Amino acid sequence: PIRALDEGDIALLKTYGQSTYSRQIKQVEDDIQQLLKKINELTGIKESDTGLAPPALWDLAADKQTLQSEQPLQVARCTKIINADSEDPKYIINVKQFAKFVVDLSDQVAPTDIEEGMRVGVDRNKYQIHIPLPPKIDPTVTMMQVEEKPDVTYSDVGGCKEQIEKLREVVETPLLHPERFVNLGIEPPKGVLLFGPPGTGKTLCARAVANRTDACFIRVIGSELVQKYVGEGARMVRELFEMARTKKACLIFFDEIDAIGGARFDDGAGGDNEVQRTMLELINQLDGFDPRGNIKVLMATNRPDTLDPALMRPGRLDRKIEFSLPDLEGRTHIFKIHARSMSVERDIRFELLARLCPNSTGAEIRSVCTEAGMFAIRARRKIATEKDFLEAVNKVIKSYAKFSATPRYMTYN
Amino acid sequence: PLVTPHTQCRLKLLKLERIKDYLLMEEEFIRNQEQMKPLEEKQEEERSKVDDLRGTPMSVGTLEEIIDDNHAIVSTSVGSEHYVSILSFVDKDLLEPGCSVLLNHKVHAVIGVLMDDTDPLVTVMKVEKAPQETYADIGGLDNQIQEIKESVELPLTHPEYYEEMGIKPPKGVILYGPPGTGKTLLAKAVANQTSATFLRVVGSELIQKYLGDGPKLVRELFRVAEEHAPSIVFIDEIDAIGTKRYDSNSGGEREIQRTMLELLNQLDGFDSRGDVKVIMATNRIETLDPALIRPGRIDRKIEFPLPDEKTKKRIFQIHTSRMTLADDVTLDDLIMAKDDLSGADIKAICTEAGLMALRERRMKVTNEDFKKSKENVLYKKQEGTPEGLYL
Amino acid sequence: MEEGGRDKAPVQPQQSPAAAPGGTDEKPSGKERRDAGDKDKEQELSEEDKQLQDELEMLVERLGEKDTSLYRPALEELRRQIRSSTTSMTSVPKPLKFLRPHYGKLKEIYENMAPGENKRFAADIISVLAMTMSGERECLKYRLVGSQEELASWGHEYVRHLAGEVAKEWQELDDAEKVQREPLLTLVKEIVPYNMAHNAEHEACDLLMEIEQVDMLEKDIDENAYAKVCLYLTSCVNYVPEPENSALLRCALGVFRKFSRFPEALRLALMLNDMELVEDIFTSCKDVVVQKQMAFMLGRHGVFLELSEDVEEYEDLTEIMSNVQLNSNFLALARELDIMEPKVPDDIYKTHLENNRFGGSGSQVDSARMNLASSFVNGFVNAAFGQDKLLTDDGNKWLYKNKDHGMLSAAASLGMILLWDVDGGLTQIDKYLYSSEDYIKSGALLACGIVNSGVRNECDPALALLSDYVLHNSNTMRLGSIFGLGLAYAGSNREDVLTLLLPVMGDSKSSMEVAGVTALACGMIAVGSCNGDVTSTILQTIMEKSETELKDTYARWLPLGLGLNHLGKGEAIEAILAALEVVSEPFRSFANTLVDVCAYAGSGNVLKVQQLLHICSEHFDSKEKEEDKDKKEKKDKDKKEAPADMGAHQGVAVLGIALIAMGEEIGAEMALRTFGHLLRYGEPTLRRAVPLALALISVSNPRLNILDTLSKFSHDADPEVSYNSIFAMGMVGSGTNNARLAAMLRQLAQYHAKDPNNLFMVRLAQGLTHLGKGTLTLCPYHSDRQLMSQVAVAGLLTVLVSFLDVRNIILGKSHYVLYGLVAAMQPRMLVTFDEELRPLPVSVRVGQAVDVVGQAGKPKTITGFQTHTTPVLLAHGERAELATEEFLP
Amino acid sequence: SYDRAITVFSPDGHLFQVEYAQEAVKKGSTAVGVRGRDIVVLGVEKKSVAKLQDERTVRKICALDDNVCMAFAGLTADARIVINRARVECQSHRLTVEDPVTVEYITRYIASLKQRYTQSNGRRPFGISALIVGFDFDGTPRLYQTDPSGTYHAWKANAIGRGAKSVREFLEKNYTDEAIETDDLTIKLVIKALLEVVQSGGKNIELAVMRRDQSLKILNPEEIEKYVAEIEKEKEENE
Amino acid sequence: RLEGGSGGDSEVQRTMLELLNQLDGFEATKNIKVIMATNRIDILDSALLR
Ligand SMILES: Nc1ncnc2c1ncn2[C@@H]1O[C@H](COP(=O)(O)OP(=O)(O)OP(=O)(O)O)[C@@H](O)[C@H]1O
Ligand SMILES: Nc1ncnc2c1ncn2[C@@H]1O[C@H](COP(=O)(O)OP(=O)(O)OP(=O)(O)O)[C@@H](O)[C@H]1O
Ligand SMILES: [Mg+2]
Ligand SMILES: [Mg+2]
Repeated sequence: PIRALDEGDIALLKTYGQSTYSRQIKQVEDDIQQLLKKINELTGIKESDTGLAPPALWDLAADKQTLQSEQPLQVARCTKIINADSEDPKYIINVKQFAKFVVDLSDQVAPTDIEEGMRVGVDRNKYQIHIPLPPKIDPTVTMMQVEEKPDVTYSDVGGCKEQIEKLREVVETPLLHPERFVNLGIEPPKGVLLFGPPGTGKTLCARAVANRTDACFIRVIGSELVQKYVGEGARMVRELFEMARTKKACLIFFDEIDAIGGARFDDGAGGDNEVQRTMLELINQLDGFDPRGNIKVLMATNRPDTLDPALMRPGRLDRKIEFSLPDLEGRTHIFKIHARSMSVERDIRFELLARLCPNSTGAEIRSVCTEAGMFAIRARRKIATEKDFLEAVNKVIKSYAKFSATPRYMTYN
Repeated sequence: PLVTPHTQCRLKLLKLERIKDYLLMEEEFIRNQEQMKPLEEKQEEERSKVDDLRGTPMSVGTLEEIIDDNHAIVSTSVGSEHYVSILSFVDKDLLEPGCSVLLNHKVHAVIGVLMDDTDPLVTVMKVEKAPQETYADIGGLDNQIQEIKESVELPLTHPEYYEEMGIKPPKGVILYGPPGTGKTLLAKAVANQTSATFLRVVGSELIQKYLGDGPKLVRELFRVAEEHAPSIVFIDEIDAIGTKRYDSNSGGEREIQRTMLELLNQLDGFDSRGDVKVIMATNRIETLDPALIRPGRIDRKIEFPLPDEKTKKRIFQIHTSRMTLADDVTLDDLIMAKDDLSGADIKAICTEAGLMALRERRMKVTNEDFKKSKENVLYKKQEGTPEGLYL
Repeated sequence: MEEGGRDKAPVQPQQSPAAAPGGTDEKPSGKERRDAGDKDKEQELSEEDKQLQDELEMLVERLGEKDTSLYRPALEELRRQIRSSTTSMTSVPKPLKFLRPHYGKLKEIYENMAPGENKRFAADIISVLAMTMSGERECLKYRLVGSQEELASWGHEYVRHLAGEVAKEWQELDDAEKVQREPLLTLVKEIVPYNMAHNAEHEACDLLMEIEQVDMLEKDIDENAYAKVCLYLTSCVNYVPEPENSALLRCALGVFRKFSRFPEALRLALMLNDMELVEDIFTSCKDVVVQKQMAFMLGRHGVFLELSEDVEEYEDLTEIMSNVQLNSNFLALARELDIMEPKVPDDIYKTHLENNRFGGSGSQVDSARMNLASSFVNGFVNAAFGQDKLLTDDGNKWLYKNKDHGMLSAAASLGMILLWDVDGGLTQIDKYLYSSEDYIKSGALLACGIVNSGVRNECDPALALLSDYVLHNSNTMRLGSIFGLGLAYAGSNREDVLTLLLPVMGDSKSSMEVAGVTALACGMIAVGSCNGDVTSTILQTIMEKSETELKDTYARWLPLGLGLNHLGKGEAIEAILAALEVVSEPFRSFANTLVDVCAYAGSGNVLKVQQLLHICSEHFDSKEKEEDKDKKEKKDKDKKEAPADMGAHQGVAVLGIALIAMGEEIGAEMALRTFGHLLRYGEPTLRRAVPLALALISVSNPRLNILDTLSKFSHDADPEVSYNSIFAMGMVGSGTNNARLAAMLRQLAQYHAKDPNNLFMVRLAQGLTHLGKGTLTLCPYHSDRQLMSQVAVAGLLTVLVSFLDVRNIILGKSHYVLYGLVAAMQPRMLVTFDEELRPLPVSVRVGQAVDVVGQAGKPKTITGFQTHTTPVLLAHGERAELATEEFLP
Repeated sequence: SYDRAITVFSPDGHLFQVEYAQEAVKKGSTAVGVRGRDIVVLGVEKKSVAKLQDERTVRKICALDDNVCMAFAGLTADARIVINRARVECQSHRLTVEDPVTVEYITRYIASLKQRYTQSNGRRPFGISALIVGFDFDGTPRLYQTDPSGTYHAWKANAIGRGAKSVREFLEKNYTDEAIETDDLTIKLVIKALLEVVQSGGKNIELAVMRRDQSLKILNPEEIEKYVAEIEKEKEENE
Repeated sequence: RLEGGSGGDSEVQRTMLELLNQLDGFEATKNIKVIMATNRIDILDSALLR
């Protein structure tokens, strides 16, 4: 028995209570939002100006020479040559996208420098060779040659006095003393994997050897190997393992090789097929016929269990350096690294702080050092006290690691 | 954003008419600006022939290599590569293999160079409007309001405190808790009161099917944020972007899992980061990948619990701002008697009780509206847990 | 849809008013008693505001509208009681009987005869019966009557007392936020005769309440933040007697009727200055009423408190004049050496230390004009007692080395070193005075006016600098002597030394820069009377500027003192005075826009802001009146800095888009001095929008135009993190952005933000919003620079010591008799509360908590607790008196 | 991960199934207790009668012997076994040794019986916590407490149940070093402590005191209403 | 929303989170109303039932 609407009762509502300023305030807000629009299309000042030089230098070119470089200039294409025959051109030339022609040389060429597999400038009408080219270099390995120093010294990787000692043996020592390996009769390993918990210092050891290398170092973006086209990712592998053979002793660092292939299965007849072709091409240019010589490979992962046993074989990855948690002497050295460059009280002790971080990483220790200064900005201070750090330990660890054991603690004292 | 009477007062009639005065004058001044221009030279003969020198159907090409004798090599979309010249007024200082250029059809010649080259999927995620009200809109969360301000607003407004201790501000923030608590509001209030730009990402937004289209959009996402302002990126519902990184039997599962593994790389992997902040939000937190929860990536974990009997008063106060409230009501009737319900519950109670007044032909809202509304909203959550074992 | 069966009221009040023409004639009882039975029942079905849907009020008029059209007029023999039953019953549904042209006919039922005491059946109902309908009468019906015919018929006569009892009824029923509906009623009714409405509403408010005054009291001044010229003229003097007659809060007189000094009458606030000298109550409110009267909004009050009570009640005058000034010197002496101040920091120059390794080596900069900026490592940091013996040796060598204009500049820096001083400021100058040079003494004795600036006591009204002036047969002895004394006596409006320095204008010794700053020196003194100054300036203007068509030394200095002598009144007689006085050629009609808008410091007069655009908008103007469109834009910069941020967002929206976007010489040369005039607080909207046009130097122009916009980009005080911008632009500014021209400038911008730790209040807003000038002292500089060639020779008089009206800094001191209290103050981001629930929480930023001399900051209304009552003026002002009372257990 | 057994350890040395038994204690009604000069007192909250049952079978306060009391939390089933077992031991102690039983001896029996009940697999531990209050051992007032791990422990003022953290923080700022003599003052301390109930209905408090010489004295809802009146009398000094 | 592993389904949730967000994301929509109709009230998720 509840119904309360009828068109006459609609006219009750919108006249009761501020009949003076109801529409008087509303349409002012309405047409100003219309006026927000009508300013915008009246401006219209987008101005995507690009391509043009400063207009004080090209004046000589675009007087007649630009008109002189329309009709006499050529729109010739570049191609590749298969071979040649004797006494004549008989040149067999492909495009790999267009067809394959058999054409003649032109007048402006020397018939000696028409060697096979050479990029050559080809006419559009009669398709004659005009200009030979320098060979093609791969465009994306140039993008990932680092050419840049990240600034991390070995004095910042504290807590790892022995993991650096294993890593010093493989990378640095044959590149500076290639004598004692031969003068005793051994060979250095050529592949090192890094595995362990996250935030432990995997990237730091890779970032610090890019500082002190004195050699070719190549970061490799992992998901550039995965492409849209079939077989394209496998071709990217090849160009990487050719130019490494040209120069001597270049370093290649992969990172998170969990992504580029971890297991080879087929039960539902399909899946990560194209990823396997790129991943198996990586294997055959790692071991197989034509061993690589002086190419050192570094890999790092967080989930080492799910990797292919084809990569777990030594000869491809030879040293298994793992990272663990620093016991106590490691952590007391880590606090002195991450808190030396901050305004603290000059009398505090750090060994009491290293107690209260039992199962912690180097990332978690630095988060305590940053958070303790944030409490100093909650108050109005410019130096850190002891209780600033003690509240920071409870904020980082104890706010997430335990909630039942701290209040109801009376089983342990 | 100063409409502060918040009621039908003549001040808001006076204030908005002032805004009408300045925008009409801004219209009429620029209307006079395109009117009284007797300057015509067009381009003093230089760019006018240049605009006729270039072709009218301007096309788009791609550099492969640079042969610097004013005769370079390019590549089309199909891969047809042409020994084209450089037809001037282009400085050879901002053209790199990968930078897209502008070409002709009759001679295919390089006329200009295409700039900014953004794929139109990331420009959709660029917010231009401040949607809602400021921090005074939400009903009291001030312990955790001061947390997010320490990492977003305060380092950008006043970074003089941090150099005195050499401490970089935190980067990543997780918003987690039960649903209906205020996660989406806290991002919108930051996007209202800010100075840098803003980017929103709705969950499964960076997921495609072309096996490399997934991780490629993530690179362009952080590229745009880095090239522009020292700004922040808000990626919401990251429970569909991470679960513990297990290996299994499905092939479409991996292009899911691989895109979500290189977001890890762009965030706190190699090189550096720039001034890019990331704010992430879920309902459940334990089903996430532990590689993302570690510090270095995310330095703040913020709980949003269900409210109390004190700040809940502020929820009822704000959502009953501009409604005709009868003097019979007591706000503490429904608060103290029942002690379970979210902030989004309270907005539904205020709207339902307003519908009950029109349901029985009223403008003012009494206690009997809230008696029926507090029933009707809450009957969507089940009866109970266990019987009286405990005592 | 459950209609029918209970439709009693859509039947019997459908039939009995339909039987009312069937029972008006031949039924004398049924005409009356069924009308009374209709009247009370329709009255009863409306009084509860819990059934807006009335079972009669939108059920009867479906025939009752055509009925009332044939019942009220067509009866024609209306009795004395049946009109009180018809019009009481049928004037109720007429806002909803009629549509939107009800506005001409709220009277064809009601004003046949208003029956008695219409609130008798409309008392407990808020607005549904007739109070919304009463506002509908005063909106349209009274305004068409009171457009030209206020003194008129029943539409005014009874309507006065009708609006009187209705305005009592808003604060009668519930006393809700409909208190503010009474100014909504009082101002719509007789907009221009608001006082004729308000005079009855003043006396009604005097007997209304003494607790429900204050939110309506701030409602008036919020409506008085902007109005028409006449409305701001009217409702501000209506604002005055409400804390004078109803309540006696009354410590809001002095500054908040400096609100009403210049608009209504200068003598009226002097009669309120007489009303200050009436209510001499105790001392504590009296003390802080007169604390502001010296160096917070004006001086010149030292002549009216030497009457018959010269013991302690009138011996506060000299205490106000110079002793609390010296107690403010004891702030910078005692308290500010305690917080963060040794005598010489001298190391913002040393903060340029890491640059020497940035890119190899250093020690390449040897420009001699950098040594001008080398004086400001000593100059700007030593304000507020940065006294230096032998730390001025960088000055002492460079004074006696080269750079004659820098000999004047380093001598002028000594007045900034000893600022606000009278005790030994001249003794510091005298040892550095006797070098017998033109440039050394003209900078030092101009700096002597800077030392005793704001003192206005007996130091040298004609003693030192008048004797310096009569030495003239030559250079800046002729110039630099008149400037310092008018700078020192800028707060005064004394006539005598104005007439001593009027023959400077009347000499006709044709040193052009001397006569230009003569207008600036006399302009700083007076803002009101002495029309003979306007006569004296235009005589030499017509003698000199008519026989030339040349440089702005004529134009930037001579009409400016005219505008300073007529600053701050929107009467538009001063435009009729000045513009019809210099009716002349257009290069002398450059001065048309000066005295027009210098009288237009701050208000809402948007009709002026459109004639500030539409006359000289663009025209493309091939190099003829380009100075005038810059100066027309110069006057757009003010009338924008006082509307308390309402037009400041609109100012940065327009001037960011319109000029620097689609402009030419107006935008890309001059239109950044808005941001160097709008605020000096700093916020990253405009602080980052200027390097959008500065990192892009756009070097094709004479780039010191854009590098002038570099200079007063750092015209924001209150030191910040903005060092990131200036030092990084100084790194690209050493080699590029040539150090021959602006190596002084970038470090002038670098060293000005950290002027001193404190004393950054140069922004013309005291208490909450009142001016207190700085305008007469600042505005010469932004008029001085918008060109060039004064970066080398002439503007060095200006660029060092132009603006010198810095009025202390914070609101920490207590002054409770012995000055020992420190209290507990609680600093916050400023108020937003306009009209909300009861005790409106004043602010929102509870985190900061200090006790004593803590900073001011941009939006800070700092409050206090611990039951000290702080009952002084309840509007702050940095010399609170702070009594003690705790009667609440 | 690994719990599902009371004999296995965590990789960081924990017994989660023992720790989960303390989580079942937090579902119980709160009960507080203080000791004083002569009169010990303990009170319970959250009666919540349901209109159709007899309330003499829902009792949470029992006596083991003539001069020792008991208040508990947790679940009602496991408390009945511990109460019925402890009545036997505090009676069989008197038979073997002719003294009365001290308040310290009966708490070691309850803790040790809960100790060996945790060690062997296939024995679900007791999810209760108890308060033992007795001024029995030669005129000396004492109160102890238990724990589901089996650790007997002595406090001077105690709170358990759903909301013990607020009450234990309340009593630290309230239990004066000034000893609460004039024992109605000490009873008014408990009623002020129990005033911070989960709803504080006023008529849901069952305080039981002991004057160390008589038997248990269960208070009536008329004497306890008088003590609730004087708590509002002292609250009138706020204005 | 079930667990991970080779159980539940991710892609059902991947679609569901978009329904969870196009009506309640950063941008609130207007003049668009949804009607949902099904049985089995207790087994649909407690994030769109809010
Ligand atoms: N042994 C250590 N000494 C000092 N600092 C450390 C150490 N380990 C980690 N850190 C700090 O933790 C931060 C994060 O470490 P990092 O990201 O390199 O760990 P990771 O193992 O590479 O992480 P992931 O396994 O996810 O790649 C570093 O910036 C570093 O400052
Ligand atoms: N503390 C609060 N104060 C005021 N309003 C609130 C508060 N919390 C929630 N709301 C209301 O809840 C709505 C916002 O929802 P919320 O931000 O909680 O979504 P969410 O947390 O993202 O939910 P989900 O996790 O289910 O997506 C707003 O309409 C707002 O009115
Ligand atoms: Mg890493
Ligand atoms: Mg959400």
